[PDB]
Amino acid sequence: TPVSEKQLAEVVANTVTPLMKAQSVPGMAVAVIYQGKPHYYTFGKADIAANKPVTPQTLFELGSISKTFTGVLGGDAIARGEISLDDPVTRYWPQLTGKQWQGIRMLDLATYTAGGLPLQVPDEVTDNASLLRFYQNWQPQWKPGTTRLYANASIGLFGALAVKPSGMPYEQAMTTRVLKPLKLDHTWINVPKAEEAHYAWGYRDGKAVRAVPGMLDAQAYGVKTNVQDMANWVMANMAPENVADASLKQGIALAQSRYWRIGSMYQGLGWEMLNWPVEANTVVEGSDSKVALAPLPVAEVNPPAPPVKASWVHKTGSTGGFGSYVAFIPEKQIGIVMLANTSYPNPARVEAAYHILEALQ
Repeated sequence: TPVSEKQLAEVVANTVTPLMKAQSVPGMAVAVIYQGKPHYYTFGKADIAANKPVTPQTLFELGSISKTFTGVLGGDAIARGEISLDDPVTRYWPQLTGKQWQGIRMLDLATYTAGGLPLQVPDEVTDNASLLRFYQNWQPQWKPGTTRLYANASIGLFGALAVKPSGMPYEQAMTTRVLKPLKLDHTWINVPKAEEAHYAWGYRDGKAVRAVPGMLDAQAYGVKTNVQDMANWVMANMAPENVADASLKQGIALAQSRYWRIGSMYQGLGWEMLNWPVEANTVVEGSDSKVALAPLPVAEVNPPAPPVKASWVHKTGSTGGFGSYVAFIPEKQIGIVMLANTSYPNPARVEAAYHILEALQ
C-alpha cells in the first residue's frame, strides 16, 4: 500500500495527538522510516514553563534503548577478534575468583542468562573495589544458560568488559567505534555545555526532572540523543549492508542475531525480536512489566541464528522523566522512533507504533 507523504503525515498526527492527551505527554518527537528516508514530526513542549517547543534538535533520555548501542559496540569488538561470546567472564576480569562464575560466558552476561544477577547494582557500590565485592559475593539462583532475568547488573558488566581489550574507556570506545563512523554527532552520554539548550526537561507527577551517577549506567541506560540521530541509528540497524565499516556492519548483524527463544520472543544483544507477521496483542501483552521483569526459561539457539529479515525488532526505554520506543521490520524496510518527555505505559507505546507501521506495510 503506497502511502503518500500527505497521508503519512495524517496517519502519525491522528495517532499521536489522542495518545498524548490521554497519557498527559508534554512533548514528543517522531521519526518514520519509509521508502528509504526519514520523515520527522514534532509535537508539544520540551520545556513547559519556558514554553519551548519540541524540534528535531531536542535531546531526550533513552533509558534502556541505550542497551542497543552496547550490544552493537560489543558486536563490533567480536568482529574485530577482541572478544568471544563463548569466552568465560573471568577471561576479562582475572580478580573475579569465585567458583560460582565457572561456566558463565560473556554471552550470558549480554543476554541476561547468567543465573539470576539482580536488576540493579546496589547503591553500596561506589568504586571498583566494591563492584568486585558485589560480584564475588553473588550466589546464582539458577544454572547458567537456563533462565532469563532482565538485569542491568548483567548487560552493564558485559559492556564494561567488552571494551577492555581495546584499552579505551566505554564512552571513548562508543564514540570512536560506533557514533563517529555513523555520523551520530548529537548523541551523548555526557551532554556538553554548548548543547544543554537543546536538552528537554523530563516530567514526573508534574515535576520537571532529569537524569543524575552510578557505575555501569552508561552501558545500561545513559544515552541522550535527538530524533535525527535516532532515525539514522534505526536506518543503520535495518540496512547494515549500507555501512562501510566492516567490523561495525558485522557487529550490527550480531546484535540482531537470535541467541535464545523465550516463548514468542528472541533475545539478541540489546535488541529483542519477534517473527513477522505478529499480532499487536502478542507484542503489547509481552511489554507488561509483570512479564518483562519475570525469570523465564530459555531455549538455546545453537549456533545463534543470523538476523531474520521477517522480524519485528524493537526496544523500550524509560527514565524518571522520559518514555521512548523504537521498532522496525527489515523485510519491509519501515521503522519508527517515538521519543517523549514523560514515562507513559509501554503497552500504549507499542499500540501506537504498531498502528502507524501497520498502515505502511
